[PDB]
Amino acid sequence: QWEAGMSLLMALVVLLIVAGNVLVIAAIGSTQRLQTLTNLFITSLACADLVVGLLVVPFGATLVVRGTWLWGSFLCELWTSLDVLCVTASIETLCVIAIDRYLAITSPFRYQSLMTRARAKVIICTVWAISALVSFLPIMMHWWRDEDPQALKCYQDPGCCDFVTNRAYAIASSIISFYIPLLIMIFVALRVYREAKEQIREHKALKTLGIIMGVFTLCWLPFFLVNIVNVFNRDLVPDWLFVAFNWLGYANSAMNPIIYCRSPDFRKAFKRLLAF
Amino acid sequence: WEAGMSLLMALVVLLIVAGNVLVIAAIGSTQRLQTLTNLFITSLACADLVVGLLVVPFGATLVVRGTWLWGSFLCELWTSLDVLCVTASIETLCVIAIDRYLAITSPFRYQSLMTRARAKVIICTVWAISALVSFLPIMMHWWRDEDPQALKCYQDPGCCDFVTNRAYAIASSIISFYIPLLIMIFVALRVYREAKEQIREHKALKTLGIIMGVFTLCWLPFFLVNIVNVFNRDLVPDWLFVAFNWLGYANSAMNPIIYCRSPDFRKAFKRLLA
Ligand SMILES: CC(C)(C)NC[C@H](O)COc1cccc2c1CC(C#N)=N2
Ligand SMILES: CC(C)(C)NC[C@H](O)COc1cccc2c1CC(C#N)=N2
Ligand SMILES: CCCCCCCCS[C@@H]1O[C@H](CO)[C@@H](O)[C@H](O)[C@H]1O
Ligand SMILES: CCCCCCCCS[C@@H]1O[C@H](CO)[C@@H](O)[C@H](O)[C@H]1O
Ligand SMILES: CCCCCCCCS[C@@H]1O[C@H](CO)[C@@H](O)[C@H](O)[C@H]1O
Ligand SMILES: CCCCCCCCS[C@@H]1O[C@H](CO)[C@@H](O)[C@H](O)[C@H]1O
Ligand SMILES: CCCCCCCCS[C@@H]1O[C@H](CO)[C@@H](O)[C@H](O)[C@H]1O
Ligand SMILES: CCCCCCCCCC
Ligand code: NA
Ligand code: NA
Repeated sequence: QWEAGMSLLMALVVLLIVAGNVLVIAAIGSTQRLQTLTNLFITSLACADLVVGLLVVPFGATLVVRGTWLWGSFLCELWTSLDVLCVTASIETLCVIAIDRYLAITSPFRYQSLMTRARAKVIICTVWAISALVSFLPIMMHWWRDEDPQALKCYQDPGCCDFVTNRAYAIASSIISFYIPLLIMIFVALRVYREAKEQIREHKALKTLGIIMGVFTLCWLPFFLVNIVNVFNRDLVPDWLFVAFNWLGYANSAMNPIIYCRSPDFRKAFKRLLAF
Repeated sequence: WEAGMSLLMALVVLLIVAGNVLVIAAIGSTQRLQTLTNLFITSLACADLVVGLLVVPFGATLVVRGTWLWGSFLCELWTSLDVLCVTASIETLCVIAIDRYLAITSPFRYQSLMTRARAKVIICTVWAISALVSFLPIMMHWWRDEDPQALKCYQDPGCCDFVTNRAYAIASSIISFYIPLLIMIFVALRVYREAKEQIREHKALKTLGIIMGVFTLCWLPFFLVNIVNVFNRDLVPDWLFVAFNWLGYANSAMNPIIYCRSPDFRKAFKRLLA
């Protein structure tokens, strides 16, 4: 009945993630004072955290509690597709956020005229399409599959939902969905910092964004590191820690609304909807 | 430059096809030219073979007759292949840089991991990724714009203009060209710093460098005016687009020339030519 306490903490995180990110989306929707361009990209980020609290983690919980997949081969693949799309769309969006800031800070005039809200939406949409293209389709086209006896065994057990991939796909996709967008964000972000210094409230906002980014990297990097190591030497790091780290990635989805508590704005808008 | 340019243009199809067919055959004869690096060179020559046999010949009928003569589907397949090949090339050049850099700083781990079977896997992974970001948005019509101008071009089968929306135009460019480019350069610069700090291998590295420089010089213009049409669609004249685009095609004819720098290819080109 260890199953019962697990369904309690699990149910609890789903609550954090879902409540916190609905609060964000609603606060920004409420105040137009809170409606800036930056916050448009933040909403995009919130939505990807929502999908996780609503779809990814719920089914993911059953998998960890029962050590087996109850939902069938098709939903297994679908679930996996969704999981990957959400992490790709996050880091891709954090990228945009950084580059957006770096442009506003260096080219303030050429920035205001070119950058409206209709375009940020067009940009958000393009990140989700790019994210769908590089991480949803391939999984749904079955390119991730291995040829190994053990792999084929898994693909035929509706109870097995191990993301057992071929090594080509393991490298290509971690680089393409995570590493590249990560490097880019790290670089562009560093630059924004130097610029902000060569300029010394706006900074508190810039710092919050850096924190959002830094926590993202800490929460997900262990998993993508372990991912590559595995490609080289399959039995050098224990399956359970593989799972531990992926859950650290999932938990990130609840840290954002928490971090936004640094703001007076977000602090006075968080308490208007919770009724105080 | 006008007599010169004119001759080159009357010779490109021949120059690209015969020259790349020739690179392929040389690498496949002289087992002394059979090395990991040269397998990537071969992938690079197939990208070029395809440009020489499918892309350029049909593009020639278009620029000359002034109209698309083959139907709207062949038009969208054509644009597809054209996008594929640029994408596969610059990705393959990326892999060639990373491969060399790694063969030069971790040579043991390099000799132990990198094999021919492995390299082939890497080639196909690259071609796969390339069809993904080039064929697939075309088959889902993600490239299409809403403008009546664009719309009349979609009805005219005799019109094969690649009129795309701004979202697509920027994204497909960042993804097919600029990112792979930025990586290839940062990596090639690292490899230069290593080959330097380290002093016939440097002659083979200098050719790889020339291949990567000429590729950049040949395509960067076309992608620059491509970002410019995004800002203002009237700010740059069609003729300048055609020229820059053909500058890039002509790139498919340069490589075999450049390899004549090596004595092995030269030797082997001459054997092959009776
Ligand atoms: C239960 C599973 C394993 C589905 N969790 C997936 C993880 O949340 C997201 O992991 C990934 C995200 C993007 C790209 C990826 C990736 C894993 C691999 C691999 N090879 N490539
Ligand atoms: C005649 C046409 C116009 C068909 N030539 C296409 C060009 O050779 C290939 O250009 C491209 C290569 C890769 C990615 C690209 C791209 C053009 C765009 C755009 N937007 N995205
Ligand atoms: C982010 C998307 C990454 C996609 C990577 C796809 C990799 C396929 S590898 C390789 O392809 C060959 C066919 O071309 C098959 O014959 C081999 O059996 C297979 O192992
Ligand atoms: C996306 C990139 C985000 C970059 C964020 C930079 C935030 C800088 S806060 C600033 O830092 C100074 C030291 O540099 C301190 O002395 C100040 O007291 C403090 O207010
Ligand atoms: C590997 C194929 C690359 C094709 C590039 C051009 C795609 C044009 S859209 C494509 O046109 C077909 C014919 O109309 C339809 O049958 C398909 O459903 C549709 O998606
Ligand atoms: C690597 C290339 C990425 C391109 C990403 C997708 C396009 C974002 S804009 C949008 O996409 C539609 C639906 O597909 C078109 O029908 C519309 O007219 C167009 O305005
Ligand atoms: C990515 C593969 C190509 C990286 C760049 C390779 C070519 C330059 S190496 C460089 O060439 C010089 C002459 O120009 C020599 O004098 C130096 O000793 C040597 O170190
Ligand atoms: C604009 C955000 C950058 C995401 C690029 C995706 C990487 C694919 C290139 C190989
Ligand atoms: Na299964
Ligand atoms: Na047409």
